[PDB]
Amino acid sequence: TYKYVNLREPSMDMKSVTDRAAQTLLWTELIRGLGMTLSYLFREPATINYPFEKGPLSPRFRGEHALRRY
Amino acid sequence: MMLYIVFILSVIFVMGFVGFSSKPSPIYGGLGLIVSGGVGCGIVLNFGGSFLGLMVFLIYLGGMMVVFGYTTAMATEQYPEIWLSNKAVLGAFVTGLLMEFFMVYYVLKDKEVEVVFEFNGLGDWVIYDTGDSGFFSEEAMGIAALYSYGTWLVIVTGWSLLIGVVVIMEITRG
Amino acid sequence: AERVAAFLKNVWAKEPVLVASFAIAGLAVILPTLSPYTKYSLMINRATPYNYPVPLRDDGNMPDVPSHPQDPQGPSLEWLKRL
Amino acid sequence: MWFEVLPGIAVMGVCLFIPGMATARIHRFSNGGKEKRVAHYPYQWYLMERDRRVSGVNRSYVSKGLENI
Amino acid sequence: SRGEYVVAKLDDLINWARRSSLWPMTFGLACCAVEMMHMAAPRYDMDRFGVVFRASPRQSDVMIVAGTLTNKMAPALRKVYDQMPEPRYVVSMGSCANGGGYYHYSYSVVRGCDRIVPVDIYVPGCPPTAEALLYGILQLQKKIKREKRLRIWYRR
Amino acid sequence: MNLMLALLTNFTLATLLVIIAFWLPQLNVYSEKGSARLPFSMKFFLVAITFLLFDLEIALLLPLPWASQTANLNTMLTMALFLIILLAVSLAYEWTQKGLEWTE
Amino acid sequence: MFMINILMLIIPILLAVAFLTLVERKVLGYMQLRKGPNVVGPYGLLQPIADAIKLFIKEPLRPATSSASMFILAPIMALGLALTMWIPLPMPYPLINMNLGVLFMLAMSSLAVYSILWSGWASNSKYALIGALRAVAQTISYEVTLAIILLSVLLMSGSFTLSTLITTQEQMWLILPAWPLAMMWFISTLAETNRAPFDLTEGESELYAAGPFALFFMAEYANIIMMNIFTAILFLGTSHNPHMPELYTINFTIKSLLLTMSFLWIRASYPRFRYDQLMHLLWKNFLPLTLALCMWHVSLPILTSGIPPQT
Ligand SMILES: CCCCCCCCCCCCCCCCCC(=O)OC[C@H](COP(=O)(O)OCCN)OC(=O)CCCCCCCCCCCCCCCCC
Ligand SMILES: CCCCCCCCCCCCO[C@@H]1O[C@H](CO)[C@@H](O[C@H]2O[C@H](CO)[C@@H](O)[C@H](O)[C@H]2O)[C@H](O)[C@H]1O
Ligand SMILES: CCCCCCCCCCCCO[C@@H]1O[C@H](CO)[C@@H](O[C@H]2O[C@H](CO)[C@@H](O)[C@H](O)[C@H]2O)[C@H](O)[C@H]1O
Ligand SMILES: CCCCCCCCCCCCO[C@@H]1O[C@H](CO)[C@@H](O[C@H]2O[C@H](CO)[C@@H](O)[C@H](O)[C@H]2O)[C@H](O)[C@H]1O
Ligand SMILES: N=C(N)NC(=N)NCCc1ccc(I)c(Cl)c1
Ligand code: SF4
Repeated sequence: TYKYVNLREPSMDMKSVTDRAAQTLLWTELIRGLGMTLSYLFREPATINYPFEKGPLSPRFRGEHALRRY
Repeated sequence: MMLYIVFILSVIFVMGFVGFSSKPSPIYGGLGLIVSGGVGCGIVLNFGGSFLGLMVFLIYLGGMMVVFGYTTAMATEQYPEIWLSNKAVLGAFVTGLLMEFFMVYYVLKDKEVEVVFEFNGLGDWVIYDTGDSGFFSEEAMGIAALYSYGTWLVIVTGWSLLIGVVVIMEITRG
Repeated sequence: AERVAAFLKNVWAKEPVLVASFAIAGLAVILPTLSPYTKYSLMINRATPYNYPVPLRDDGNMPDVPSHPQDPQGPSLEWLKRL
Repeated sequence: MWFEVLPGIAVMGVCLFIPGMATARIHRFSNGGKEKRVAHYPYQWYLMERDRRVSGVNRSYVSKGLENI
Repeated sequence: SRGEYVVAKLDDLINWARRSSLWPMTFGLACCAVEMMHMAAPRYDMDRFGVVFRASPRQSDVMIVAGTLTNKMAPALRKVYDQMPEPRYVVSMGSCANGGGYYHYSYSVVRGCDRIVPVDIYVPGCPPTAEALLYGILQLQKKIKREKRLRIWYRR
Repeated sequence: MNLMLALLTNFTLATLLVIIAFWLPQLNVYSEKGSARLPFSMKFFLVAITFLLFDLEIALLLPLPWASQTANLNTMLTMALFLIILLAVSLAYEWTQKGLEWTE
Repeated sequence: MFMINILMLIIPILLAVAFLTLVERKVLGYMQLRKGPNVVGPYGLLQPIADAIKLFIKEPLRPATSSASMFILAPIMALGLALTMWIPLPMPYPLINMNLGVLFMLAMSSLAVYSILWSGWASNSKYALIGALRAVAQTISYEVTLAIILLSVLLMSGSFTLSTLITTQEQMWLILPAWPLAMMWFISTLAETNRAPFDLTEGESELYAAGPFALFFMAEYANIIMMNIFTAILFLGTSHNPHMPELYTINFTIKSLLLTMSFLWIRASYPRFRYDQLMHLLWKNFLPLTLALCMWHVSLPILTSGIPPQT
């Protein structure tokens, strides 16, 4: 089963044509892109404070070798 | 003295001209013209021509001379030859400076000189006007009159610029 | 009327930037001739006194020329105060 | 957090604030506590030069009033 | 004396500036480059240390060799090293760059980038974690903190 | 005099920063480690030349704020629009003649 | 007393440029879900100092240039002209009160392209020369719209004096009658300053060092700030109270700061134009509209009876 990613006819009525002209002239989609980067500015960042904080690991982690004893 | 500022600027004006007129590498010749243009604007500024002075900077230096340098970098010189390396350029450059220095020295010593024609050396300020108290720039009034008085000038000037566009597209299509 | 309307819709869909340019340029050429305020720009420009108003020698037959600036003869700027 | 960007902005803002503030106060200091006279046109320059002679100390910003009448 | 004291403080100042503004040129040769990207990514944000994400080779202070250096690539890497203005440091990251790694016995692989350029820090792993690389960069900072260029200059 | 001093200060400081940026202590004691047609499109020439001609037109429009103070507004407005329209015709000519294209 | 005034303009300009590097990095960081500099000094406040010192004690690797004089000339011209652009700015009082201040800024800014051209000649490499010429073509192209847009605005102001823009906007910001021009003016300044999405000098060379690199960078960022200060004056005029000039300076600084931050905001948000595409944005989009709006703004004051005074 499949779907089309980019197979659509734009509406050619006056309302739709005027919608695309306003987008062209008023940069609406670009302003909407500015909105998303603005919301990220006000999100808490994901940075951790290395070396005072460390990334999480699991017991299976493969690091430096060692020889063990009984 | 600052009473001789116009004369001093005109001395540098000539030195810039002897610079590019001796024709070194077109890159350095362009620099000499740029310096002369700026010095020439200062001369016009000190006679009360603020707009005309700034047009030299805006149009002559920021416009024409930019396109000259642009074209030089493309179709003439990409790397300058050492300045004054050629003997002919050095001889011409030295000769013009020697002539200029003699004019300056003699006009300053006698406050007048006869180099072909006779000039006064008292300073350019002596000829200035002594009665200005209008609430506007007279140079600005004159230039603004292009649109009221100069209808004919606008028509032929605008036409020539349009033809310049058409012409240069014909020349360069090849 | 319709074939032109079908023409405008095509350029509005394809070249809205050029349609706006030509529309604005047309209004810049047309509206000055239609505006009722255009006549005032001429009057205001003439009402601005850049140089001294040199007085006239009084020969005894100039009843329309004021003798004093505060006399009632001569051009009035009452129209401008309201504007 | 985002407000930790503010200290850098504040330093930038103070830096841009000084030029305008300095010029304004320097003008008052050098012009008797008033705005520096503007003379874009010959008429304004003529009146400023006349003020310099009228001042009696060769300072165009030193004003004389009815006390000189 | 004060003359020695002034030298000691100036060395601290220049060392502090140089380790506080380490601009790397990353040679992203292979998989080790991916972990280098995760160090610039938000969780570790190397930029917060003063380590800008991607500098040009002529504005760089540290070269990070992040992947396998083949024979075909070796001349190009040395050319970029020679164009770096000094002081310049090299961080070798991952087994491949360290000593050849999985491909040590290959006919086409340089057995360690330290055959081509001097190396300041070796980061072990295949690949080293982003955190391990960050540990290595911080170790390079401490190495720069120990430099005594001016002290040795005035004892010459 | 003030403008001269400002200009002299600005470029003198720029000069000082540039020279010191070139001559700073280095602490090393060892030896340190043409006029042809540049392969550049004629299209880039035409941009510069097109800029020049438009710039000359702009020089003629610059007096417009002062020209609007005239009592001969009828003439002034007609001539302003004429000049700008001719500028637009220039652009239309370059455009329709493929002078603004970057292909080929 | 006037030399004091010059220094109190130059030094804060250079300090503001230094800390704009910090602000740009931190604003970009938080829009990228990270922090940016926060180790070198508290909240990264010493990062600009460390960067400045580092760059100046860096080896000044200049390849044997084809012109020693033009190698030195380019950074001096760039930085010298950048500082000159600030001396007529009314904040609210200019250092130099020019009758034709607007025209002076246009004329000086048109000279800044020589630093690009000269640095191309001095590089002694046809590849860098070709990169210089592409940058020059972009810069002069967008000078056309900036000049025409500026002229259109001044038809509502009445003069070339920069402080008269303050008077013109006493009741209302000029962005309201002229938001179409403000839109194209703003984008033109981005392209003029080679800022993303018009940062094609950086992108194309991807696809100078030490102090001399630092000087070109300082001049670039001084121009960025000055352009946004100009935009605020041109379109977001602050009211001036002659008895409290510092209220003008506070409000006008905030607007300029915000406009400068919007430069960083835009850089974080969009991909880069192709070279031919930013050429078409100018010659086939901005210029037709700017010409039409120039015709409109000549007619409008005449037809409304709203011609401003000359003085
Ligand atoms: C009553 C009489 C009145 C008469 C006058 C009426 C006039 C009003 C109606 C006209 C409106 C004019 C709009 C002016 C803005 C310019 C419009 C424009 O040029 O947009 C088109 C341009 C290219 O469009 P494109 O999609 O590429 O397709 C066209 C080519 N086929 O697309 C672009 O330019 C996109 C911009 C690219 C840059 C992106 C980065 C900027 C995005 C953030 C900008 C934020 C807004 C700026 C605000 C500044 C404030 C100071
Ligand atoms: C309302 C008046 C306002 C004053 C306007 C100011 C003057 C502006 C003059 C611009 C004249 C441009 O004229 C322009 O020429 C070309 C002719 O190839 C036409 O365009 C034509 O060629 C293009 C290819 O370039 C074809 O794709 C298009 O289908 C066809 O229409 C435009 O439709 C027309 O607009
Ligand atoms: C390629 C060529 C392009 C050429 C473009 C030329 C376009 C010219 C369009 C505008 C011309 C007329 O523009 C305007 O018209 C009105 C007519 O109502 C004139 O008349 C108006 O102003 C005058 C003042 O002189 C008043 O006395 C008059 O009462 C008033 O109606 C205006 O003075 C003129 O400014
Ligand atoms: C902004 C004001 C800051 C004031 C700080 C004053 C500090 C003065 C001390 C400067 C110390 C510079 O330190 C020195 O810089 C130069 C940069 O070319 C480096 O480079 C130099 O040495 C290396 C060899 O060691 C040479 O190959 C290289 O060609 C040479 O340039 C040196 O490796 C470094 O030791
Ligand atoms: N683009 C950024 N904001 N980051 C960045 N690479 N900045 C460059 C760093 C820099 C350059 C010159 C000076 I003077 C100073 Cl103080 C700092
Ligand atoms: S060391 Fe490991 S992770 Fe790094 S390039 Fe070699 S194989 Fe890939």
